[PDB]
Amino acid sequence: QCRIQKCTTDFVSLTSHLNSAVDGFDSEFCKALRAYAGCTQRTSKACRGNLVYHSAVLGISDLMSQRNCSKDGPT
Amino acid sequence: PSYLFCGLFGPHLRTFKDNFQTCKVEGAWPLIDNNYLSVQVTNVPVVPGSSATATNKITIIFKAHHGCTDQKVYQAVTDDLPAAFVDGTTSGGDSDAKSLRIVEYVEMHARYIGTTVFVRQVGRYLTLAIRMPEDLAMSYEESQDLQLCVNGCPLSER
Amino acid sequence: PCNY
Amino acid sequence: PSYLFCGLFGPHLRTFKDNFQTCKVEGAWPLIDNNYLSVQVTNVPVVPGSSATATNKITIIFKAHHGCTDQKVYQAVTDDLPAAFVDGTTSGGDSDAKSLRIVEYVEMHARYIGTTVFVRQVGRYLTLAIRMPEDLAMSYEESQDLQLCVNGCPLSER
Amino acid sequence: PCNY
Amino acid sequence: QCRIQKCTTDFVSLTSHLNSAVDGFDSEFCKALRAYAGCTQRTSKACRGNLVYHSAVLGISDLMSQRNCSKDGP
Amino acid sequence: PMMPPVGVQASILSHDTIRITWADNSLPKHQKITDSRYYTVRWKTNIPANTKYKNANATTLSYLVTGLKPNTLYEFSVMVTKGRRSSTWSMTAHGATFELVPTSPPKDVTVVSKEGKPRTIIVNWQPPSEANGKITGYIIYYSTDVNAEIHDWVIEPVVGNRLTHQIQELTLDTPYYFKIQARNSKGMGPMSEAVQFRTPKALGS
Amino acid sequence: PMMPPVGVQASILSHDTIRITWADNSLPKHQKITDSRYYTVRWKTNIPANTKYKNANATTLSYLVTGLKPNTLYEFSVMVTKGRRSSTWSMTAHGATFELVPTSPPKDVTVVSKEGKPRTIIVNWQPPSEANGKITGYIIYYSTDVNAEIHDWVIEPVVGNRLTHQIQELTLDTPYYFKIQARNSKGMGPMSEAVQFRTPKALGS
Amino acid sequence: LKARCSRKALHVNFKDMGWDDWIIAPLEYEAFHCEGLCEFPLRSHLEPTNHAVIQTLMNSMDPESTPPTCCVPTRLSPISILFIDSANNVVYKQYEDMVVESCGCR
Amino acid sequence: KARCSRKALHVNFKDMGWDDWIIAPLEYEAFHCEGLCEFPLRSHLEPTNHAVIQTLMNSMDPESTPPTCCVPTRLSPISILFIDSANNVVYKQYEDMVVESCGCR
Ligand SMILES: *[C@@H]1O[C@H](CO)[C@@H](O)[C@H](O)[C@H]1NC(C)=O
Ligand SMILES: *[C@@H]1O[C@H](CO)[C@@H](O)[C@H](O)[C@H]1NC(C)=O
Ligand SMILES: *[C@@H]1O[C@H](CO)[C@@H](O)[C@H](O)[C@H]1NC(C)=O
Repeated sequence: QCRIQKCTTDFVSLTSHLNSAVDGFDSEFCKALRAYAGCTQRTSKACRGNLVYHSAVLGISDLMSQRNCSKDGPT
Repeated sequence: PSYLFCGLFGPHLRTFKDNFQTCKVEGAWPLIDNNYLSVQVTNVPVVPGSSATATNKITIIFKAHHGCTDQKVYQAVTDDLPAAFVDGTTSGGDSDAKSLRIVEYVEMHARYIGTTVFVRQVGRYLTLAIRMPEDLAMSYEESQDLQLCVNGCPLSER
Repeated sequence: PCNY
Repeated sequence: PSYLFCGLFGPHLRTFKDNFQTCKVEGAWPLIDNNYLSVQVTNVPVVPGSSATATNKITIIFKAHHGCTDQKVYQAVTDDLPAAFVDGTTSGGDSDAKSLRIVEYVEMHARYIGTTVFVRQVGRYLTLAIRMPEDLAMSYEESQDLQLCVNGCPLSER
Repeated sequence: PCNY
Repeated sequence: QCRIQKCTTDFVSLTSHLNSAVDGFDSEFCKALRAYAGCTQRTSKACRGNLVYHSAVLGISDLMSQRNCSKDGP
Repeated sequence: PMMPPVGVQASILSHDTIRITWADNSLPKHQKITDSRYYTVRWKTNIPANTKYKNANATTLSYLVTGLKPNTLYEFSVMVTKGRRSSTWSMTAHGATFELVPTSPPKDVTVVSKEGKPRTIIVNWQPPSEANGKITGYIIYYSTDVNAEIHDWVIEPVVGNRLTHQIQELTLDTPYYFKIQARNSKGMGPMSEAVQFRTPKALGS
Repeated sequence: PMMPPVGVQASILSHDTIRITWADNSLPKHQKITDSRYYTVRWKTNIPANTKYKNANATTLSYLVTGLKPNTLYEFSVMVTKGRRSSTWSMTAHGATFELVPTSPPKDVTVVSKEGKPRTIIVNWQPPSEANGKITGYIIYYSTDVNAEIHDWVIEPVVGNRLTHQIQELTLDTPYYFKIQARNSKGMGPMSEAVQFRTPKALGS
Repeated sequence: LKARCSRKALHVNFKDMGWDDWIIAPLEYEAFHCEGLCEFPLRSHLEPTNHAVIQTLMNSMDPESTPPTCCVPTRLSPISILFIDSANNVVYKQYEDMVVESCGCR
Repeated sequence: KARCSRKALHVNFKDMGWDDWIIAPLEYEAFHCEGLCEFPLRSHLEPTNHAVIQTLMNSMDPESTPPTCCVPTRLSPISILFIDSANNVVYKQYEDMVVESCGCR
């Protein structure tokens, strides 16, 4: 079924501690973002019409643009 | 301004009054027949003798609106969804006049009457979505009493 | 001007 | 810790389980009969032969709690609401021991069992409000099955 | 200490 | 009946234009608070047990203390 | 004005008697009274509600207080007077009387049929108004015979901190008679007058 | 590479014919072709969906395009070739053909009984697929006689921007026959083949 | 300046978000949003819960003991969305809680 | 910089002087909600569709709309024993007195 909540939970679990005052914030954040993008992509069909899913996809893409995360890279 | 929506799909009808109906309405039937627009559909039984029907033709008449558009007719049929009016034009009136236009769903933007018409082919049949301003959607003469989008289907067709 |  | 409340007034009963009942319960009846506390009331028909009854006596037994209080008994009757236990004391145990006290409603604060008991006279009759911790309110032996505050009144009394 |  | 909402509506109507950064906030506020206190007192009996009423009474009293609005006044 | 008396002390003698003693600082050593001064002793307890102070004049520096309630906490204070001069009431001293055997019976004896168990009765009561000490138990006596001698009645001993008791295995549609007595560290109080309760019968469906 | 042709112009001659003319800047004064160059003219319209361009080679700087649809907007562009050398397609020019009388009948003629009014019929139709111009009206012919000559049929003229019409005062439980024809500024199109509709009868309650 | 809790405009353009690849209609709608101060006393139309009544009181008496209540949607209405579903079919569905109808302090 | 959470909030009716009409309880734990509502909202914050869209828009352009707000999404009653206008002892469930869950709305 639609499993966007798992993707989001993973992303929140992985990044909740991150604080921009520490050195590797942006790299760890971009890694988590790429993983979040990948997880959401793999449940795209089941989630069609779920605003949580569509908002995740767009918000992820926008955050990756804002934080300058390469679309390809480590997770 | 507030908007009223009408839909026909695989047939099933969603009226401007948000009543959902399953209608047979075999042959040619008016969805809209008002002062600004004519929307005419042809429905065919899915198999012979079936009460379940689906859309094989959509005709839209954008009536002449002085200073905005000359009369334009759009027609789509199963396996023929053009991105132009029957005269090969993609816009109403002059080259400068963009109050009425078609873009490839194929969409018709009749800005002059705040009206949008979306047409697509889902499998062997056609679907239709209409967004129209309430005052314009309800602007019709007494004799224009058969309009599936306004009053739904006759009881005998449901 | 034509716009609704 | 969560609190359970019991009430008796003009009789009408509100149980620890929030069921509201109108009970006759004429004579002496236990409201509470548990490991820590005894609450006993006397109800009298408002007029002879009436099923409507009201409270003329409230007895509270604060059972001995080693190191906190010796056994204390409070008793109020119509036209006699003292601010002391039957032995003339206003606190349990020693002079330093304030785990059990009475203040003038007359109120009993049994801090040691997180219990409060409010008593007042409304007209010719007595009212009662009890606030007790859930685990203590439900801490009683199998034979202590008649407790108006826990199970409400017998069906025949309603 | 006596307090619940 | 409990008519606390009438008292509150009046107070809010009367103070809706007040902007804390404008020069006469406290004097108009106190007059308003005093009227709010009076209105809430006139429906007190009907409102016992009504959390909106009891909160209003206490909130008003506290504000009048915070802002040093005299008990009596215009 | 006049200095109030000091060192007020309550000596417990019995269940109804307490001796009060005090010192007067205005007085010479051995508390020798060499003038027309007299003392006033005042006392009360908190039971029943709204009692007033009892008073007594004393010619010397002691007073025996009698007719007190058993197992009761009393407050005592002293003042001195000399014609026109009068002191304030001293610091209060307290004294609790000794216990006495209960002198009144349990009250409001109520007998009911247990719900769903008609061969079981519930006996409910109120303490004696004259408990005269901590109630350590009650005794419930019951019989089917109203004229049976007391020693022939069924005995049901019970704890003193409870006011409800259940009696099982009784005969249906039968009159029973109940008497209760309280007990304390001093002994048995009087018995309540017998209460009658007829057990229910069956309602065939 | 080679310079594309310029000044592409569409001269409307009829409902199916348009003459295309263009200039070649690479050419000398008076546009005289003195080499082995040839031109390619391409054209299409947007009706029906997904049409492909039609092409034609031209020996000179003009080309007559025939067999076009009436009242249709076409696009035209020109390119030049010289053995190995070939230019890109020029800027496009447009041209709309003249109207022609409709050449096909109204379609999907559907006749229904009006709800609650069984002596009223509703005639619904679709435009001719070959309207060949702006439809200015329709004519509905009806009869109770299937063999009556056309001039004996009841005539019901109707506006061209509507596809539904109501006919009142008809006889119940009676077969009726309907034919429709479209009209434009050029005249009358053909009539649709008669459609039969038997009016309803009464259902006595 | 610091306005009190109010309903404000919020225009949602699904085409700008790229969602027109699955949404057919509408491609935009007015969602509104809530914003502004929740101050003692809460006006009746802010329709507070008992909890919000108490919290607003406590924040008024001691802004350090509790934060103020928050201006949020208290009534919302759906919009009907025509979209292409996971089976690639046209579906019309009411999306609940899409349009703010009233704001209040919670 | 804490994220939306349920936090302690102790209500003391006696400190407020309401013990002239409230009999019991004289205090209770009401809790309160506080903290950031950030994209992406975890499932347990239970956003409405509207909150989902608003959080998204505020993430993409904080000028277009403020973030959603941390507020009680589930509350529970407490039973209050009190004296009413007619000097009747009343026991009543006061609805929505205790925050059970917080979320972004
Ligand atoms: C991303 O790049 C832009 C442009 O250089 C810069 O302004 C911004 O601060 C960068 N942000 C991050 C998180 O790297
Ligand atoms: C004590 O003596 C005074 C003065 O003679 C007198 O008025 C008072 O009544 C006496 N008290 C008692 C208890 O007799
Ligand atoms: C035009 O000429 C070229 C070269 O001879 C030829 O390949 C092409 O097919 C011709 N086009 C038409 C429409 O005949």
